[PDB]
Amino acid sequence: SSGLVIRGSHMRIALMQHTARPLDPQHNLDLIDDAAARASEQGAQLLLTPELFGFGYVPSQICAQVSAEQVDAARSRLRGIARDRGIALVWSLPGPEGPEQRGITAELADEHGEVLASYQKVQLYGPEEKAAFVPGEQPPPVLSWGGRQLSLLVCYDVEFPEMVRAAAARGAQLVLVPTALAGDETSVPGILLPARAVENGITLAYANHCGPEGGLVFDGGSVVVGPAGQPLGELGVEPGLLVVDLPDDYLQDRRAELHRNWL
Amino acid sequence: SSGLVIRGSHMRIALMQHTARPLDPQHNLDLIDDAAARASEQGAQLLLTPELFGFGYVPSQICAQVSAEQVDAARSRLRGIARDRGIALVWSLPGPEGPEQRGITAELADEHGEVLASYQKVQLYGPEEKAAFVPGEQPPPVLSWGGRQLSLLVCYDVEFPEMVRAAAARGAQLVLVPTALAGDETSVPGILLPARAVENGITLAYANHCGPEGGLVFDGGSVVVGPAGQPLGELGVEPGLLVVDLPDDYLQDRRAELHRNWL
Repeated sequence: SSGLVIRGSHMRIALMQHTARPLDPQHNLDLIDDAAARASEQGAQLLLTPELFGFGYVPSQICAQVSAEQVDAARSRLRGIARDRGIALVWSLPGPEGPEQRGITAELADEHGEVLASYQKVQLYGPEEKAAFVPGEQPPPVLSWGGRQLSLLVCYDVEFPEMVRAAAARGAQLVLVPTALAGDETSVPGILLPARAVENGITLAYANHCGPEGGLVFDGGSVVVGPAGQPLGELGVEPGLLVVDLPDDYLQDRRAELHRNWL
Repeated sequence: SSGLVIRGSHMRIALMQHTARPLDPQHNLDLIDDAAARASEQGAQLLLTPELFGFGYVPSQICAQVSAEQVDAARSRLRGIARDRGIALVWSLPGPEGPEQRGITAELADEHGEVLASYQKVQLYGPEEKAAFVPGEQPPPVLSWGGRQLSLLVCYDVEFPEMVRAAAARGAQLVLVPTALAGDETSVPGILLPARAVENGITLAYANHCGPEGGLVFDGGSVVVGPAGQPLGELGVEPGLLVVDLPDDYLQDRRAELHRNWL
């Protein structure tokens, strides 16, 4: 448990790990609102929440049943949560276009409810995601917030070293990743995340669902990994609000001009 | 310890982990010859040996004192070892050009003493290596041997996901890596190697020096990691001959055409 803000840390972040109810945005957004309040009371300045949490992780049903107007309304409620609980908020909804044109996105809003960055998931996972969404085509955004450079990726993205390297090449120091990882994929948090942190010298935070949802069983295992590859904090399979204080040469040495020809 | 060749394995490899004496190729090549004999007696078909073992890991002294003729003579002795001990052999010497033009290389010779592949280290580590050698400019080779596709990288190369991805993109299934890792860099074998295996679905074998050598202290920790990221065999800090039987979709999903623009 967090404590007084520590000497030599100036950024405290929180990660929401919980089950969502498919197709029930009232319930799911109330859950994000509750977590945002609790995170703010514990002195966190940012809350990271999981992939597609607002509608639950149900790609085919989002495609078939969730309108652009319904997506927009949840987006508006989330902006309202960041503002009314006074905390930066990173969430993940379908994009704003029609059901057959939109992707999976993540957005960061500041403690005023204003969206600072939006990113569209580039690496879609499995046939259901690829059937329900259009892959993104743009590199991850990087922006100054709270004293360092933040970036966004979504779930399967982080499993490609190229995606994390793309953020780090643009200056990212802290990469925030809404996720929905099911099926006891231990190698992702256990093996891949630590390497993505070490091999770029960066911190990543990964906020998952947990528990029965939409036919799948989510792993939980939300975690913040620092540049040495070690967890600064982590959850197991139970729902929880993880709160972590962040403390105050591969990227130069890599022969990028050769690498880009060899992929 | 190895045992009878197991049902459902058809490739047994060996990794030599030992200290080298700087500037004493008679001593060091006799050590490789001894290991090659022992590996062959244990039924291994290939022996992997460490980076710059023949002259010891002493970049500045190789540059200043070791002639192209001396390098060629060690190369000839190594070819003779592969032939006379009847075992494929992967070694690492300076390249064949003059001291100011050559790089660090790795070569694979078959059990007849014929060199099948040569590769020049692309990612040089630290100011001493960059002062003593020219970086390679070519992607890692990939070739059929013993029933699968083999490739070569050297030491620091493997710490760049781009280098391993370059081999895997050309079809590599088993990547063999002469190394010289000193200074208790646990994150390399502990964190990076398992990820390089998982994120490409490949096996890597990493053969290090161990013990006091040329001013440094080598970690040992030679290891073979399989596609799930788990060690199939490993050594600690003491000298040893590691013998491992190998048993009988990131690479498709990666959006390479976007990634190459984002590095």
